[PDB]
Amino acid sequence: PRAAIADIAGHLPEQVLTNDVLAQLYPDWPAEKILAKTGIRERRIAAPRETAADLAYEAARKLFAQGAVGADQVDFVILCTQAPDYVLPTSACMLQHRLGIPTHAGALDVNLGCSGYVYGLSLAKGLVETGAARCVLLLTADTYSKYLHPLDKSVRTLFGDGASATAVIAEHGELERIGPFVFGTDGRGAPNLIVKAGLFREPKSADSAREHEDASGNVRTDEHLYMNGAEVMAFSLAEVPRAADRLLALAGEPRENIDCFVLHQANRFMLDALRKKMKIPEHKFPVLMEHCGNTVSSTLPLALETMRANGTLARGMRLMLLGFGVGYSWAGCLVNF
Amino acid sequence: AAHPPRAAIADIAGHLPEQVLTNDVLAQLYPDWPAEKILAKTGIRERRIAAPRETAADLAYEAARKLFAQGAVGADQVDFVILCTQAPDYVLPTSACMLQHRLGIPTHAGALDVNLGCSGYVYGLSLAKGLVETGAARCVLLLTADTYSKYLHPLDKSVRTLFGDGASATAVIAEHGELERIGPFVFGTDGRGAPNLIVKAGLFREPKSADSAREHEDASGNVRTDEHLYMNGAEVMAFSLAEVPRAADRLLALAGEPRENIDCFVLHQANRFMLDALRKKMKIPEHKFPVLMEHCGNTVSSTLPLALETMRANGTLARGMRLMLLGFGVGYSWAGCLVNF
Repeated sequence: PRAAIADIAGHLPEQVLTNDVLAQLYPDWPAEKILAKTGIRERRIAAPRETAADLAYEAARKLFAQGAVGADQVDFVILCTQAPDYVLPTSACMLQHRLGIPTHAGALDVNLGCSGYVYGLSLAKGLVETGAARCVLLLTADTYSKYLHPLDKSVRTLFGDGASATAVIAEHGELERIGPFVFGTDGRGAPNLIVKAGLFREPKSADSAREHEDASGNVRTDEHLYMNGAEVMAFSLAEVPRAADRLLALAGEPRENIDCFVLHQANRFMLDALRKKMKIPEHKFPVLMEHCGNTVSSTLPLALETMRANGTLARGMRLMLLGFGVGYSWAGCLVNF
Repeated sequence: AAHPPRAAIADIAGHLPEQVLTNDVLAQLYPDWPAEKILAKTGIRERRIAAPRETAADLAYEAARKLFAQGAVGADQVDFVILCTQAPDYVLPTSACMLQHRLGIPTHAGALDVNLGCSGYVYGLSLAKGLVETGAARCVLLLTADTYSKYLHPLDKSVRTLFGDGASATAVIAEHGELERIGPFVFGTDGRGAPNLIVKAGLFREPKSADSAREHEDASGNVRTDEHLYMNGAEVMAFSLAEVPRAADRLLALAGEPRENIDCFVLHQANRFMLDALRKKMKIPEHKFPVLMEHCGNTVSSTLPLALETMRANGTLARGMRLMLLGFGVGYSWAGCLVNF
């Protein structure tokens, strides 16, 4: 049995964070400058008590209307998120019931960020190709908005909330539909993208709530996300092209045979810099986050969904998916869609 | 000619923290619960407790160190890390990413955390088998670690007599042979069980509030707040008696495996009362049904690997033995698999 991506559905929340609203709040960053630097026109923001699991539920509901998978067919749920409902129970467990998925389905949460979709795909494929599941519902959902400091311009210009639902199912055929994979993990990158306080390394205290303004005027606490953009970019340029070359070597595949290199949609500056260093033509390199921003684990499936809708992704197309970010963590895989 | 890669358990190592919470100390804290009564009801004499700033990942780190010291695998061979925990270091980044680095594991290793509880090990095994047998990894380091102690209310007798902290490291490697060494699996999830085993407040569904810090006393005189673990023992027990025997039956049927061919039924080591009820309902003989948590208590995802480690230490687990592993708990979530050790 060969694992294949059967179908994808995305969901973005209602509230829009526009560049014009960010410009009102940050004088030094007008709409044209934010767009110039990031390529992001707007991000969607989850309602105040709307969680990542809620966005994933909506994504799954949308998926289940499309004609490839429904609740009754799901026999494993993987929720990739970095904003779960509880420390316990597992958010995927409640999504199982909420979606009407059968009680004989597996369910678990995975904590990864912008690498999470590719990793999720490797788990789903492992489950399908070992006969542990015939239909893995891979969910990604994030609400980074809930831990961005209001005066942290660097992250509020980038991050949007969102979710996706992908069905990975047992198919039969001669071609590998998902894989092979290359993985990466480098925990030295931890301090460059981190919410330091609020779980078990550092519980919340008087100190963790203490605000602190950086060189660029960005205010933060240990309870909010800290992103070292310069470090993350350095990491990305160092590791992603490397992983792409290694993945091609692993697969015995010339780079000309790849129809599309779909990268985690970090922002237009990062993607341009990666595209240039990777020598990939723009027509093989979608940049599709203008209206949703960086949705963390959902960037890839949202991109793929858009590509299907706009006619640029069709069955039999040879893709490279590349996810990279917080951890540090990164992963790539080939897909024969 | 050549045999496909088979995921097998190369080795297991456990780590428990230093501090011991004994029945005698519990009997001082809860005057109406003498040591002998705690023992009769739970079959647990001691639990280990993580130091105040020691996290589950820290415990996992030491389990992994001990595993490499046992010599079946080394850090340099690890190409994937799965940490199963419900007390991670941060909301982000992933605690597995930091363990990768701390353990000196190569950066081409995959790493991720899984949130599950007492079902976690069997689920973990399914993921590790998936990675190994699809060729995505040759040596998956499956870590379990929990520090439930950190969210037990001091006056919640029900949970404090049960739970211990701990971790384990399992090396799941590619063997090559005729026998499926890990699998098949049966899975279960039932989110209706959510309210019966839960830490309500502190993450994104219910942020901490004035009310979540308010203590309340329940029907049994146990005190907690919504920021602490709530466990409805009655419901969890009823769930366990309903699903675990069904899961076991379902698994054997799926595997075409007669019940008699299982050498050992290794169940999540919830406590003696639960395990006794399950053994009797499942009609399994005592010698095929280890109860091995007297000195560590219920260590959540680590119950199974710690039990397996103990069986190896005392010579009741050997290569070639046919096991059923059953994990079941918070979620609700449960899972079973067969193992040819």
